Amino acid sequence: RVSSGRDLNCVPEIADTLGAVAKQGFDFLCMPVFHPRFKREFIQEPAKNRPGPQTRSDLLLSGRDWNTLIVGKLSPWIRPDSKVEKIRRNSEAAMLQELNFGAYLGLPAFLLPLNQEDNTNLARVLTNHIHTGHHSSMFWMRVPLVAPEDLRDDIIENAPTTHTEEYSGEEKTWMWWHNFRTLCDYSKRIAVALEIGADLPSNHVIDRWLGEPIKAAILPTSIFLTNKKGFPVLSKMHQRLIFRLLKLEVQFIITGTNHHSEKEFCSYLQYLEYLSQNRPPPNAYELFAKGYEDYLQSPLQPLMDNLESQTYEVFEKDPIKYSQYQQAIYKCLLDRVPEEEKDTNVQVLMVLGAGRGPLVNASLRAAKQADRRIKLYAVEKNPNAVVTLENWQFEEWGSQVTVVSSDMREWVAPEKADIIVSELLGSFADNELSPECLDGAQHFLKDDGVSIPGEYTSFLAPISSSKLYNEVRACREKDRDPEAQFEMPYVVRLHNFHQLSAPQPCFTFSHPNRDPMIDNNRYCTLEFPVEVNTVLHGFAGYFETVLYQDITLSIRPETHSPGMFSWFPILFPIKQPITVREGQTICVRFWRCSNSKKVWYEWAVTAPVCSAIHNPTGRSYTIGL
Amino acid sequence: LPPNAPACMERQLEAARYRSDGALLLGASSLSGRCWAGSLWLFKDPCAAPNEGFCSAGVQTEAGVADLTWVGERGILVASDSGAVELWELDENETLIVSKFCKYEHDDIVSTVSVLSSGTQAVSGSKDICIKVWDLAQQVVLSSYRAHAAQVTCVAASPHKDSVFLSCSEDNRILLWDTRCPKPASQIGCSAPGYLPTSLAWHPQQSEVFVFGDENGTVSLVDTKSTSCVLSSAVHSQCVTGLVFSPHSVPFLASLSEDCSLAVLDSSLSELFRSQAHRDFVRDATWSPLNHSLLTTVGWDHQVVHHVVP
Ligand SMILES: Nc1nc2cc(O[C@H]3CC[C@@]4(O)[C@@H]3O[C@@H](n3ccc5c(N)ncnc53)[C@@H]4O)ccc2cc1Br
Ligand SMILES: [Cl-]
Ligand SMILES: [Cl-]
Ligand SMILES: [Cl-]
Repeated sequence: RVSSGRDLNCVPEIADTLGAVAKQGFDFLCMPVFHPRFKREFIQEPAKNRPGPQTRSDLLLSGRDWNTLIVGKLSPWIRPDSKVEKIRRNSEAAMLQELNFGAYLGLPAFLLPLNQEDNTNLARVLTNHIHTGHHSSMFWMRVPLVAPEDLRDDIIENAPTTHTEEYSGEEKTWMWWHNFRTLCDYSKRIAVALEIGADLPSNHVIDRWLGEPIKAAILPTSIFLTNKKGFPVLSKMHQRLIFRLLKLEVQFIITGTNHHSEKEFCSYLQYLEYLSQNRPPPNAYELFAKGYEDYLQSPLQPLMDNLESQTYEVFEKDPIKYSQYQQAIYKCLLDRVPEEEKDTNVQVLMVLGAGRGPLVNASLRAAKQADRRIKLYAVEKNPNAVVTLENWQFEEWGSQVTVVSSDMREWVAPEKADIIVSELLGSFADNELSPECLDGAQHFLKDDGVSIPGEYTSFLAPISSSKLYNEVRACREKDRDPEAQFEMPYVVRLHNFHQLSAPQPCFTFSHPNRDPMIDNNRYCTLEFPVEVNTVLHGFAGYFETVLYQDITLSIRPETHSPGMFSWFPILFPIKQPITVREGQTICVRFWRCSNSKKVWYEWAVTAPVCSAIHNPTGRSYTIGL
Repeated sequence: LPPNAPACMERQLEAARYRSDGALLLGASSLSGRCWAGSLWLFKDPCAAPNEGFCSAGVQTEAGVADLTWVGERGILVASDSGAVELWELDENETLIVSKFCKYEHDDIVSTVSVLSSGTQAVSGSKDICIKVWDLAQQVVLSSYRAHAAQVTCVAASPHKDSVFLSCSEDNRILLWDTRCPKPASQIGCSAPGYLPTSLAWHPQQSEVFVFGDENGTVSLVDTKSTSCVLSSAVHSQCVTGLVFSPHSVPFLASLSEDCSLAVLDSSLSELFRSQAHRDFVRDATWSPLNHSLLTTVGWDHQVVHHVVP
């Protein structure tokens, strides 16, 4: 369900106030830690020597209550970027004081405003507090979708509101945040508390917050419409944005007095729970990929490493994938052996990289359904998986299945195959080295033989995500290049991100490969039209495969195979983020390189600006042959 | 101490207002310690203030008091931290201070209140950036204005016009308001946008001139009809909290600051008097309606000072 908090700027008695917000159904409270009006002096006598206490006692709540129920708030008079020096200095000292009291109390989060363009000194003081003692505490930057100056009633006779379209000007508050978090060096402890107004901006402005670390959404009571019964409700547009924010699992903060006075503060909250419960439920893919949202994983290298038992088990937990393989073999047997030969022509089928046997059983189900005869060779290099295969062949399959414990590139086969079947594909199609493996095996395929899969193509799309860029950045390990995290791909359930252009094909492979001079190396130039103002953090990779004819598998979002969850997308990061303006083209270059020993990718952005070539010579990342 | 009156007065003195008869009104806030609330006090003997036991009336409010104003001779209009605009009425005997209305229309602390010339309407400014026009009789908001782009620091009703009021904000605007116009506010000020305006005072005799204090101790003389600034002086070393005119035919201007001093200035903004009596921020100033050379100040040091202005 919804995790929600009450924002208040008036707490006369902390215990009663907390109890009231708890009664109303709120999970936490956003409140001042010093009195909002209590302006303090640190330099000038006599105000400097003001007798204490400077605030309320910590004794007023249990440690558990301070740690879990209270989000502190910076005093509104603290203005570190004021044009009055005396104010700047007192606000610096007041800012540290309040931030330090919050740290002292063990508060889980602390709100600071971004209500003007220049927050340089606010950022310097925050950055300096983060580098004074190592703490886990979060800083929530209260930022509005629409700056108050662009929201003001057009009631000033001699200062009219601009009635002209200002594409970049309407995105100004995103820049307030961008600059603030750039100055603070992408601290993981600095997130957004996005404040939503009565009138929503143009969609492009809402889309600017895509891929940003949004921890909370601030809903003022004043934005709620009144329904016929008098209950607080929202516009279809506001409702649309709430559903985006529910997918991001943000915490909802209710600010403002009750304007639906005939009801209680729990009625604002009740509506959100209603919207939450009434949203579409999670499908097969949405339930599978639950704890994997934006979780970076190393891509598997099944050729170099023998995969564990529980890895083949989740591989096998994909009915759509294997239904498709069955249908592809079924279609091929029928095309290869006509009805009058259905008892004289036994098709020699080879499962190349058979694992625990799901393609061996799929080949058997295909032959029974096609009413055709088959001979099977189950080739597996992983001796541990071969233990499953040999116990399956003895207990069930029988002499029909010949288990081969060999590398497919080294196996001297007794006879040629009619069909070679394999599932050597990774999230980027060829990243697990399916081309090389099948190339060294196709010598034992008949001159008129079929490969299932017969073809595969990778796709790339530019993405924006300050969340994932910061995730990659945090992957620094000792005793290696301090920047190697950015020169390697990740398999990730890409969740908080923005796709900047439609995917475009990258590398394609065909099996069998009839080239007289077979070359698996590649070089591809992609030009991506970008129609938004954004920041490029990397490239999302996907793939499509033709198993047999019209029988396909796909992880490209536009053509995604329904209900299939084997592969999550790949992510190729870039060391430095790149500013991209509306109408600009993102140009990327990708290479597939190899040795006798290893295979790797190198990539570089050459427009709107250049990047360094990533992973040169496979220095940071290689795939073992 | 009278009945209903709190046993102790809150340390942070927010307002000092002399009634036409001479009875001093006091606004108080608890800005530190366990409980963050306020209180309203009446002192028929101004020399007995701030002493709790020697008061005519006293009451406790739910939250602190950011601003106060006498509504007539018995009413008290309160700007609360709660987001409420509160109207309290003095007793028939004037021995109790009873709540008439408590309306939560502002989304943040109510920082400034002003009674309009007729005494039937009032204007409030808030940290929520709005300015609301109140019908004191119907206990309702007639008009809500979001003209500003940052918190409303001050609102001052014109002396003798029920349609006109001034407002200032952290958005660097000083707005002249005429509810008679379809677009009621109009941006006024000096040739250059300097330091943020923090206090306003309409002139009691010239209804087309006002004074404004800024966040850097400057006091400025402004003709609305000439819309260009004539006189200005660096009176204080810190933000000008308040500006209050003496009842005199030729008025004296009392200036307040966070520098913890009081200054009394002539017509040409020249310094006449200066008091460093306070050891904390000076919050209000009221000239006695009785002795015209007697000026009362309240601060956060809990001192009710009575100055003799030469
Ligand atoms: N990304 C994914 N990759 C998958 C790969 C899979 O099958 C592969 C991986 C495990 C596996 O059992 C088998 O092929 C075998 N394999 C490799 C190379 C190789 C050689 N040259 N000769 C023989 N055997 C050889 C190797 O041991 C099966 C499912 C997958 C699911 C996903 Br999601
Ligand atoms: Cl900045
Ligand atoms: Cl990792
Ligand atoms: Cl997207």
